Amino acid sequence: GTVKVYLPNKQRTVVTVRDGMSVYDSLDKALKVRGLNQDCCVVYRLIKGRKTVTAWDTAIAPLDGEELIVEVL
Amino acid sequence: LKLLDNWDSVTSTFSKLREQLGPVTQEFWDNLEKETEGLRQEMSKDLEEVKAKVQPYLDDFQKKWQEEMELYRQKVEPLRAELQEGARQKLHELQEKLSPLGEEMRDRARAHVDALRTHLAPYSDELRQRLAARLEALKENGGARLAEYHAKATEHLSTLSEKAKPALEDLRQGLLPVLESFKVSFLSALEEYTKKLN
Amino acid sequence: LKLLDNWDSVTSTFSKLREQLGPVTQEFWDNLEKETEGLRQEMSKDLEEVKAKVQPYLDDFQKKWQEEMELYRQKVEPLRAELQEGARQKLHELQEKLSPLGEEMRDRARAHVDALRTHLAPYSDELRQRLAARLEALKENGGARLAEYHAKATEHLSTLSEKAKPALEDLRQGLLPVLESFKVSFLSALEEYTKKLN
Amino acid sequence: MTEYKLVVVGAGGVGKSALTIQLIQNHFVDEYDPTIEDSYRKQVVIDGETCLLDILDTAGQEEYSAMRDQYMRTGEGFLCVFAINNTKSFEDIHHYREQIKRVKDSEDVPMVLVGNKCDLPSRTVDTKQAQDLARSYGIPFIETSAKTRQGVDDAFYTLVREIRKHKEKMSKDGKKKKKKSKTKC
Ligand SMILES: CCCCCCCC/C=C\CCCCCCCC(=O)OC[C@H](COP(=O)(O)OCC[N+](C)(C)C)OC(=O)CCCCCCC/C=C\CCCCCCCC
Ligand SMILES: CCCCCCCC/C=C\CCCCCCCC(=O)OC[C@H](COP(=O)(O)OCC[N+](C)(C)C)OC(=O)CCCCCCC/C=C\CCCCCCCC
Ligand SMILES: CCCCCCCC/C=C\CCCCCCCC(=O)OC[C@H](COP(=O)(O)OCC[N+](C)(C)C)OC(=O)CCCCCCC/C=C\CCCCCCCC
Ligand SMILES: CCCCCCCC/C=C\CCCCCCCC(=O)OC[C@H](COP(=O)(O)OCC[N+](C)(C)C)OC(=O)CCCCCCC/C=C\CCCCCCCC
Ligand SMILES: CCCCCCCC/C=C\CCCCCCCC(=O)OC[C@H](COP(=O)(O)OCC[N+](C)(C)C)OC(=O)CCCCCCC/C=C\CCCCCCCC
Ligand SMILES: CCCCCCCC/C=C\CCCCCCCC(=O)OC[C@H](COP(=O)(O)OCC[N+](C)(C)C)OC(=O)CCCCCCC/C=C\CCCCCCCC
Ligand SMILES: CCCCCCCC/C=C\CCCCCCCC(=O)OC[C@H](COP(=O)(O)OCC[N+](C)(C)C)OC(=O)CCCCCCC/C=C\CCCCCCCC
Ligand SMILES: CCCCCCCC/C=C\CCCCCCCC(=O)OC[C@H](COP(=O)(O)OCC[N+](C)(C)C)OC(=O)CCCCCCC/C=C\CCCCCCCC
Ligand SMILES: CCCCCCCC/C=C\CCCCCCCC(=O)OC[C@H](COP(=O)(O)OC[C@H](N)C(=O)O)OC(=O)CCCCCCC/C=C\CCCCCCCC
Ligand SMILES: CCCCCCCC/C=C\CCCCCCCC(=O)OC[C@H](COP(=O)(O)OC[C@H](N)C(=O)O)OC(=O)CCCCCCC/C=C\CCCCCCCC
Ligand SMILES: CCCCCCCC/C=C\CCCCCCCC(=O)OC[C@H](COP(=O)(O)OC[C@H](N)C(=O)O)OC(=O)CCCCCCC/C=C\CCCCCCCC
Ligand SMILES: Nc1nc2c(ncn2[C@@H]2O[C@H](COP(=O)(O)OP(=O)(O)NP(=O)(O)O)[C@@H](O)[C@H]2O)c(=O)[nH]1
Repeated sequence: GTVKVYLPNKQRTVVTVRDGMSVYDSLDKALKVRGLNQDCCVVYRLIKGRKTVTAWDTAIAPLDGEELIVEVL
Repeated sequence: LKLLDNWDSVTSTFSKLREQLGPVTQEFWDNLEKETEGLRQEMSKDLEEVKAKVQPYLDDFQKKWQEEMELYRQKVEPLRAELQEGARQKLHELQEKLSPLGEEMRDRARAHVDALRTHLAPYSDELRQRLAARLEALKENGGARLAEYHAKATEHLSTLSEKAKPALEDLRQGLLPVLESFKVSFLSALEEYTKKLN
Repeated sequence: LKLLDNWDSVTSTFSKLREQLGPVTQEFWDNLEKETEGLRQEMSKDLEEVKAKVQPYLDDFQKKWQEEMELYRQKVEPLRAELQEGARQKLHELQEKLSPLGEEMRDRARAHVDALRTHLAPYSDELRQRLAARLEALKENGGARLAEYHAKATEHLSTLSEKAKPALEDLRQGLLPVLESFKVSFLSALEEYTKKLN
Repeated sequence: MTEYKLVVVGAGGVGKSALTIQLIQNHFVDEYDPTIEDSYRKQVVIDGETCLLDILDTAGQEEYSAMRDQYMRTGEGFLCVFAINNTKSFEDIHHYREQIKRVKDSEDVPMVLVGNKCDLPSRTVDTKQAQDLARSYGIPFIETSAKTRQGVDDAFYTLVREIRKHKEKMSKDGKKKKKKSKTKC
């Protein structure tokens, strides 16, 4: 029920997976706590060891189990 | 029986070893103390002399290091200026190249790509005809290939059944006395295995 | 022995294979005839299609190559010239930078190496005395340890006498009947196994 | 380039997230941060020396997790943050002490007693009582308030100094003195 997202500052944060809020919302508290904005940041999924590009508009519901890594562009 | 006596000799050795290690650790420590005490006394002078001398050592090095850094920063300014002013010209002149040579690149690219358009378009279109011919042949030949493969497969299945049944039954029929004779030998040989190890 | 019966079925298998090696392979060849004919309908057009396309392709490519080569000539030359002047400026910069810094580095080396000549020299000398004192300590305890070790070695040899003599004889006294009993078990095993493996 | 690992432990409600975030981006929270495992890394100058501080703010409502036990071992200094208006926290301080003693496999570990919310009118734990407890443990007591930002940085600075104190002492204790070396450790 908890997923740990990797931050571009070489760290991670454990958040709770909910069947309502989206990636943008869930990652908001994570980025806002590091002084980052969802404009130049991109989240990558964990599928087959490799990362996959994901959108902020997408919900966090199907993110139960895997972990994500946020990068800056 | 053998292990009992052999291991007895082992314990009769461990005891002696313990009786040896006793004075040994003491004698070793006695000698170690003499060494370590000397090492301590030596280290007293060592560390003290090293620290007492490390002061003027660091002072001497830092003194020169100050000059090193000061002169470095002193020269870094004009050097950075040379780099900056020089790069300003180098970059500016290059920018003045990337513009016309860039436009020329784009213009050449235009002809490059446009000539490719007028070539690739008919090339791919004519290739479609070629591929059509290929596919046509592949389809016609394929239809025959599949028909022949089906025929060859049926022929194979015919000989396959003639072996999956007659030959297999021969093998299985032989496997009966064979396995039985093997069981006879295995079961009998098992007697020796147990009567020789117990 | 009964392998002849089994192999006989293998011969029949060969015959069955030979039945396929005939019409099936012949049919395969007939299919190959279609394949070759197909290729003579595909490659015939394909090769000509290639030729009729490679000519204008290499021609169009030559045009592009010309554009590229000419364009590059009108770029590499001026760029090399500007880069040369820029490199000469950089060289002059490097010269005017590495010269004062070089002289400085030499004096830096002087201030460092000469310092070391008056830092490491007494340091190694001090260390020589320190190592000498340490060596004497190592020799004092070492010479003692050599005697101690020799004594312990003597004790060890003495404690080995009770192993290399009575224990060895005991082992021998055990090995004799053991080898005999093992021989009995081995001899029987040999005969027993040979009887069932005959 | 010296990085230190600081672990902030305490009961749920003391405001560990707030304390840490106040030091990082200097922003006071207003919501109930459901902190479970979140680290904060910043670089500051402590006593003239530049030091990188990686503060680990974990959940204060865990029973006994192996993951927690493991990450607790990686912490050098520990901050015992309790509320001066919460008697339970003052008593639970011993729980933190014992937990740390076990995970670190040592009784002599640099720790600092932090009394947060000292600005609040409600006070059940007196300064002397808390200080006396800290003194008994051999650690300092710092009265803080995340709301007024008083003692916040001071508490962290003290912890870093305790870590330095322990490491310096061990380095100048007695290496050539032959004080507990062994072979199998
Ligand atoms: C092969 C070279 C070619 C030869 C040509 C000669 C010229 C060489 C001269 C100059 C080259 C300059 C290269 C600069 C190197 C960059 C290092 C660096 O900044 O890279 C970046 C990585 C990033 O990762 P991150 O987690 O920080 O980013 C995660 C964050 N994201 C998600 C947010 C963005 O950083 C890291 O990899 C961490 C730091 C890098 C650590 C490297 C360790 C290498 C291992 C051993 C060194 C061996 C020494 C041997 C001495 C022997 C003596 C006898
Ligand atoms: C020679 C004849 C061969 C012909 C056959 C062709 C097949 C071989 C070619 C391609 C195979 C493709 C496989 C790539 C799939 C990797 C999936 C993956 O991501 O799986 C995970 C592992 C573990 O990493 P991780 O999960 O922590 O990182 C990811 C970080 N996350 C998880 C946080 C996001 O990923 C990894 O191991 C990443 C890989 C890095 C490992 C480098 C090892 C190099 C050493 C020896 C190889 C020698 C090559 C010789 C050259 C000769 C050429 C002729
Ligand atoms: C002729 C002109 C034709 C026209 C075509 C274009 C030209 C050819 C160009 C390029 C060819 C390279 C092919 C691509 C290679 C992939 C490399 C790679 O990145 O791979 C990694 C992937 C898996 O990672 P992922 O990011 O997709 O998944 C993560 C999932 N997501 C997406 C959610 C993030 O790997 C996989 O999918 C599994 C792949 C495992 C590799 C198997 C290859 C084995 C090779 C040889 C076997 C030896 C046979 C014996 C030889 C004897 C001959 C007589
Ligand atoms: C004749 C020809 C010669 C040319 C003439 C001379 C003039 C040219 C002059 C200068 C060249 C630029 C290089 C200097 C760049 C330094 C950037 C840097 O370090 O500044 C320092 C800042 C400060 O640190 P802070 O306050 O953020 O951290 C505080 C820590 N916190 C996390 C804990 C709280 O750091 C930052 O702003 C963050 C660092 C990110 C910026 C990296 C930029 C690196 C430089 C160039 C990029 C090159 C890429 C190479 C491409 C090749 C591909 C093959
Ligand atoms: C182009 C070359 C010329 C051919 C010449 C010889 C044959 C001429 C004679 C008779 C024609 C018979 C050919 C028909 C073969 C059908 C192949 C095929 O369509 O198969 C598909 C099946 C389906 O299963 P699936 O994997 O899709 O489903 C896996 C299930 N799941 C989905 C849940 C994933 O696959 C299977 O039955 C898997 C088993 C594959 C068996 C291969 C045996 C082939 C026999 C002879 C070839 C000679 C080899 C000699 C080596 C000498 C080296 C020196
Ligand atoms: C346009 C862009 C222009 C920008 C201009 C900028 C110029 C850059 C030029 C030079 C930079 C030199 C770099 C010096 C490297 C040491 C840096 C240093 O002081 O870092 C501190 C670390 C301290 O410990 P820590 O952080 O690991 O531990 C703590 C671990 N924590 C944090 C996880 C808890 O010290 C270490 O890592 C010590 C290990 C040192 C090993 C360095 C490896 C260097 C690799 C390659 C050198 C190239 C050789 C090529 C041959 C050239 C021939 C001409
Ligand atoms: C093939 C190529 C040839 C070259 C080979 C290498 C050359 C030899 C030289 C150097 C290699 C040394 C190997 C050590 C490597 C590092 C291992 C490691 O990562 O170390 C760190 C761990 C840390 O502890 P932690 O984080 O788990 O605990 C923390 C948890 N707590 C406090 C919370 C509860 O340290 C531990 O685990 C502590 C135990 C590890 C220390 C082992 C040293 C033993 C020394 C002497 C024994 C000699 C016996 C001689 C008799 C002969 C028998 C044949
Ligand atoms: C197989 C044949 C080999 C032949 C080679 C013979 C020569 C080797 C002999 C001596 C050189 C070794 C020196 C370095 C020793 C360190 C070994 C080491 O790293 O071991 C790892 C253990 C790990 O366990 P832990 O307790 O740290 O972890 C538990 C942590 N818990 C308590 C904190 C929370 O560490 C420990 O046991 C604690 C470290 C012990 C402290 C030693 C201090 C040494 C200082 C100076 C040497 C003095 C020489 C005398 C003066 C002469 C001057 C010329
Ligand atoms: C005569 C003819 C002879 C023919 C011979 C043919 C030989 C063909 C040989 C090989 C075919 C290549 C086959 C490539 C298969 C690739 C498999 C692969 O990418 O696996 C990914 C996983 C990653 O798991 P994670 O849990 O980390 O990721 C999330 C999860 N997958 C998800 O979807 O939610 O990795 C793991 O399982 C974890 C282990 C990581 C350690 C290993 C990491 C390395 C992984 C893959 C590298 C493959 C190397 C291949 C090189 C072979 C040469 C010897
Ligand atoms: C590999 C060597 C390692 C030795 C390195 C030695 C020096 C090291 C020190 C410093 C240098 C640093 C060197 C760093 C090398 C690689 C660094 C690296 O991993 O960067 C990350 C990126 C992408 O990250 P992401 O997180 O976005 O993607 C997920 C990731 N792949 C995963 O599996 O989790 O991956 C990529 O590089 C993108 C690949 C895109 C594929 C296209 C690739 C395009 C390839 C070729 C194009 C040639 C065309 C030329 C055209 C002609 C010119 C006119
Ligand atoms: C009772 C005891 C139970 C205990 C059992 C314990 C288990 C023992 C297990 C294994 C023991 C074997 C241990 C073997 C150890 C290895 C010995 C070894 O190094 O052998 C080497 C030889 C090599 O022969 P090659 O000489 O011809 O030369 C090498 C090669 N050609 C070259 O050009 O370089 O290979 C040969 O042995 C071939 C010789 C063939 C001659 C015989 C030919 C066979 C002749 C006749 C068969 C009998 C006839 C039956 C007919 C009756 C029918 C009804
Ligand atoms: N007056 C006052 N309120 C505080 C203080 N610290 C936190 N709060 C308030 O307490 C609430 C929760 O704070 P938070 O830092 O999220 O608490 P936490 O105990 O670390 N959370 P968790 O138990 O989930 O890990 C917020 O509404 C916050 O404003 C403090 O020092 N003083």
